[PDB]
This record gives sequence, C-alpha cells and structure tokens, in this order.
Amino acid sequence: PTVSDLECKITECTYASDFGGIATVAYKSSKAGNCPIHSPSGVAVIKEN
Amino acid sequence: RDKGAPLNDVAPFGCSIALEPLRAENCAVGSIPISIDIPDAAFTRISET
Repeated sequence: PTVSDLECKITECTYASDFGGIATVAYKSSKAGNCPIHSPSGVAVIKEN
Repeated sequence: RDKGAPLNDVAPFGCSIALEPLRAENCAVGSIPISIDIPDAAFTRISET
C-alpha cells in the first residue's frame, strides 16, 4: 500500500534508551497490508521493523 | 463545677480529643509534603490508554 497523505506525531516520547518513545501515525493507505518502516536519520531507533 | 472549658471545645485549628493514647484528632492546619513510590506494575503503559 501507498501510505502518503498521512500524519505522524509523538504521544509520549521518552528521552531515553529503552524504546520508550512512541508515536501514533495517521496511516493513509491505498491497499491494506504490511509496510516496512525505518528512520533514515539515526536520531530515532525503532523497535518495529 | 468552677472549672474551665475543654480543649475539645476551646482548641484552635480544628482538633478533637480522646482519653486514649492522648491524641488530638483531625487537626486541620497547614500542609504536609507527601511523596509516594507507586508500584510500577500498577502503571498502564502510555500506548494503551
């Protein structure tokens, strides 16, 4: 699925080591299925691939 | 019969009395710096509310 026309926002970001940072994402898909994710910036490390 | 009145009838700042451990119950005055360590198990993680 193409996911654009979305929105992302943190909801409780934890300024920390353990994966405490969270963020809802208003996904706006075309199909329905899986969608691999990553932050190309090294600022954020994500638990979910 | 020529006494004075009782401290549970003349005290200030709101107290009651007992001939018991000599407490002065329920004295409403000032503030108390209270601090608690909650059980972390009782917390709900942020991504569930």
